[PDB]
Amino acid sequence: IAKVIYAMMGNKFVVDVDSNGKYVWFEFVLPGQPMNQGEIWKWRKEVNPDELHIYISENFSRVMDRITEHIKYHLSQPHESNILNYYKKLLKAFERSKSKIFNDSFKKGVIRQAEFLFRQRSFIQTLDTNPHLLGVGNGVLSIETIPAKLINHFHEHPIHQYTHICYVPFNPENPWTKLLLNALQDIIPELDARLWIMFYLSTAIFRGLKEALMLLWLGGGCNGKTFLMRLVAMVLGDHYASKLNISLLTSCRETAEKPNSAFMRLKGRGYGYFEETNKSEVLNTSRLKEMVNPGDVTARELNQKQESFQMTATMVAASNYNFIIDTTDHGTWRRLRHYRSKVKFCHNPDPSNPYEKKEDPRFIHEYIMDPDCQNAFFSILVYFWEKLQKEYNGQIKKVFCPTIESETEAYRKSQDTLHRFITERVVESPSAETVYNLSEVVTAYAEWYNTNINVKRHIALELSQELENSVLEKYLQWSPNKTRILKGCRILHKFETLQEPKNKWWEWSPNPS
Amino acid sequence: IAKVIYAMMGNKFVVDVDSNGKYVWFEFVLPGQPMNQGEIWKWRKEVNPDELHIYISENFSRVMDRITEHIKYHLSQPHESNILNYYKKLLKAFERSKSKIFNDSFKKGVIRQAEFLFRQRSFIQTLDTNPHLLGVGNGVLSIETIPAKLINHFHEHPIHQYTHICYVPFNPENPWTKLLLNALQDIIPELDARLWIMFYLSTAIFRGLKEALMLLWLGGGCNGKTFLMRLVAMVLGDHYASKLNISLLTSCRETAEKPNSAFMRLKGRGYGYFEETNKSEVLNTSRLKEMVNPGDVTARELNQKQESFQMTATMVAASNYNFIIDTTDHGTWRRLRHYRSKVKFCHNPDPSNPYEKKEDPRFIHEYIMDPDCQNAFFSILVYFWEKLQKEYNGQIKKVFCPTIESETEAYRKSQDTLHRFITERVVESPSAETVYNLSEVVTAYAEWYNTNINVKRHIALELSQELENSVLEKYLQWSPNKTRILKGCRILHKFETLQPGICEPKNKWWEWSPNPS
Ligand SMILES: Nc1ncnc2c1ncn2[C@@H]1O[C@H](COP(=O)(O)OP(=O)(O)O)[C@@H](O)[C@H]1O
Ligand SMILES: Nc1ncnc2c1ncn2[C@@H]1O[C@H](COP(=O)(O)OP(=O)(O)O)[C@@H](O)[C@H]1O
Ligand SMILES: [Mg+2]
Ligand SMILES: [Mg+2]
Repeated sequence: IAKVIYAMMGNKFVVDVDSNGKYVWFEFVLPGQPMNQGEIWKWRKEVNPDELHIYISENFSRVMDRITEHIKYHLSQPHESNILNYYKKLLKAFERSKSKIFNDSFKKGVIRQAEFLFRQRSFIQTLDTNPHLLGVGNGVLSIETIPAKLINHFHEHPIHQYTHICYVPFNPENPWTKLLLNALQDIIPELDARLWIMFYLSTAIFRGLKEALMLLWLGGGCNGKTFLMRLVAMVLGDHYASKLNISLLTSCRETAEKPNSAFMRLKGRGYGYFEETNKSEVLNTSRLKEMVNPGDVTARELNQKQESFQMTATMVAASNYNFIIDTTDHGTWRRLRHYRSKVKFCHNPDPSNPYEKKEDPRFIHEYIMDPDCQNAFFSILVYFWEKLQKEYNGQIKKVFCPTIESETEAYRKSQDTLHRFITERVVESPSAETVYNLSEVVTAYAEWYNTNINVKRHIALELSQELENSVLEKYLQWSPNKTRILKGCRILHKFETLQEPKNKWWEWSPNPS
Repeated sequence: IAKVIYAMMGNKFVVDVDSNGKYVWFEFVLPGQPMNQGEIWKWRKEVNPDELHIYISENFSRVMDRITEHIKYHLSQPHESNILNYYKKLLKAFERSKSKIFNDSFKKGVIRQAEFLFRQRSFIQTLDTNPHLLGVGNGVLSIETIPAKLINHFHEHPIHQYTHICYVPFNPENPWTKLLLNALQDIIPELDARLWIMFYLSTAIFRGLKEALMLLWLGGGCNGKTFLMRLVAMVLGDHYASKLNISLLTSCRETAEKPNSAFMRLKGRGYGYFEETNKSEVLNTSRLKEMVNPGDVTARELNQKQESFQMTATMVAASNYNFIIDTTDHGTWRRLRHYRSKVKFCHNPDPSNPYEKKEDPRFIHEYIMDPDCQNAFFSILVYFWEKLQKEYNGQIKKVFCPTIESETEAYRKSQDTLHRFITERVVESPSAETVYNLSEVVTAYAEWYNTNINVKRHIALELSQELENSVLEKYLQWSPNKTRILKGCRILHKFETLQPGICEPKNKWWEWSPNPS
């Protein structure tokens, strides 16, 4: 019975072994069937194949009816002494066995063996591996080709995960599309910066290898960052975007040794965002470079040791308090991007200040539950991804925007405690020679910033090595006892003295830009 | 047998799988059956369909007897040799199989087979999703339209949660309603403040998305706020309201990632209250912003996986001690409300103290249990919510209340350490200039409250531009070495010196007064 069932309807169900050694039933849903909303044309996980139960109860019974008709017809024709015994015994046995298909234990056995019959090797691990296919509420999108293609018919692609919002082609004439475009234009004024941000954010759809970079932008309390971050995260779906606590950064004590559970995220996700925190946060390579690189890392997995880490999600972090980065490595800062928001919303907008506008509480309280907004936002996102692919072939680095990386290098010029101390307390005051050794200058600097900003423990070797990588070594010889004593300066203290296109902005900006 | 049972009672049962991958049976309660108090006209969770197990053996016997009568009657009629064998064998087989419907194993198999026939996709996750339908002790309550409608017949709304408080239309003539209204009037004297707080408490009935607002209002040592806190909690019930500790509000080194079961509260709750604490406590966005905004939040089920659930519960926090807030963010101080109680009940109230009265101990606790009472209070909340919907279209921000947003802004003008420093030390004393990168100013500021007020971990980066968010930068330029040295002030120590350098309701207040109110 299991073999007949597999032969006659085996194109709709597959099974495979999970990580726990348990057989799992998967059913390919079809139109015209009871189902959850927006999961059509894709596989779903079935704890128990109810459809298979009903099918073997009904269609198989129909087949048995056909067999009974056939054997009755063969008995009808006259024959020799075989009819009185052989066909009568066969008919009696088949009539006795017909009712067996209505027994519960018999169905359990036939399904237990259909588990072996339907077993397809390499199905769990191959699910959702293709990054060019995105589960959508109307089927699945095909973005490997230009333009984007939506298929809502039969296919062989093994897609199981999905988002519950339908997809429509990008029409700029829709009311919601115009509203969203106007809001995006209002939030950030610069054309090049806005295009760069939209281009970078459009990559959340894709789940393959991406350029390793980290995006940080700050500013007014009402920058509207949360309004967007939340919209992108919710529209992209929970299965593809997740909320990451700031505790992942600023590693200390436990780091990645004591049981950690937050690391299991980003497994298949395509978007990761950091929200506003209480105040300024300090961090420097504290399990940060392992998130920046798209390579393979390892750490604690909930309650396990490790399986594998292949992260592919885009990373965005915005706040209203400046982040503290104390490093001089060129490689650490290469993979970083900084921006500053110059718009601060105000409920009393005076005409004298163009960099401010009137808030709309319902703009963040509502307009998020509306499905039309989410459809418009997929339209915008896929349009921007198509534009990026057409122009820069996926290279987010090769895009040109003057203000960006310029604000980044300006930020890199600041947030460097060494240069502040150097051209605050020693530079412009060289007409003296009182320097015991490197140790005294190291201490002066250490308790300097300790009060200048914050306190912390430090290693003297690092502070001695950085001295050569500065501008204070221009006069730094060594005695016969070496020690590399500075050959003249005055460690100052107290105060003392020295003694815009009009329209179609969203479509394209020229190649020079 | 399973198919016949489904065709015979397919309108009273549904089967769906939970998050644990096991089938769950639901039964639609009907009048005239053994049941708990107030679970009428709604589905109830059944671990095992016991009454189905007895129905399949009681009522199916009638159908089986009808079949036996039919086959016997057909046997009575004369025919050819078919009656000799076919009917006799059919009757023998049927009488053999009749006793099977009584068998325990057979019944279990029939139930396990009917599990699939009674299965209904998308039922568990759609339970209680509608926020305009509320379970009540005598059916369900609908607040989709004004006036509210009570349903006491069949319906197709998937409602499972309920409260054991019967509902009656709001009638001021009931003695308990009069007593409760008088008590509310006495507790809070101001008309507009009373209307505002009643309107805010009315939103506890709703379970959908709500405006991000927190009620943090100070009260007298003997105001009686807890009495109401317990009254509303008892009226709503356990399924819709719960008690929360103030420890979560003042976040420690632990966060949402740390395992906790208290944070799993508010899942479907429509109310949450914070009681009186021991002393004034410190808090500043310590999981306050994420508890205020109605955005989706994660769900860390202790040591289990991280789920995601929506927060839709109203929150109230009233105490006799102040709350230490150290921030200047406009956004943070825009989703909060503050009010100070002006009544301190006394057991020997002299006439010379109009803003207080006598205490009726049997009150804060008395009557609370009285069923009747409960029922009443409800009516009050339903009427007030209907009034709010009629007037302000569900916007608690759009309401006009002069006594509120003035005490709140006065409180905002307090709890700000920087202005104390500004108009205590540097203002009115500009006739000197001794500033070291403002670093000495930062140290003086820090030590100031460290001794004057309280202590904590200190950082200086946030304070570099914090001075610019004041009036101290009226003279602050930079030297050739930059360093942005303040260009005039006087650090003050010890004594030093000043060196040169509404309407009262007529008879009824629940009528809300006209639109100006
Ligand atoms: N395009 C817009 N027009 C009018 N108001 C807006 C617009 N975008 C955002 N707002 C309002 O201004 C506020 C922006 O701040 P928010 O979105 O919370 O991010 P953040 O507070 O982190 O800057 C929101 O409350 C939102 O209601
Ligand atoms: N309207 C009222 N009618 C009768 N008694 C009241 C009323 N309001 C307050 N009381 C009494 O005064 C006390 C309220 O003071 P308080 O110490 O704040 O109580 P709690 O803090 O327990 O709510 C209650 O014990 C209550 O018995
Ligand atoms: Mg925001
Ligand atoms: Mg109390």
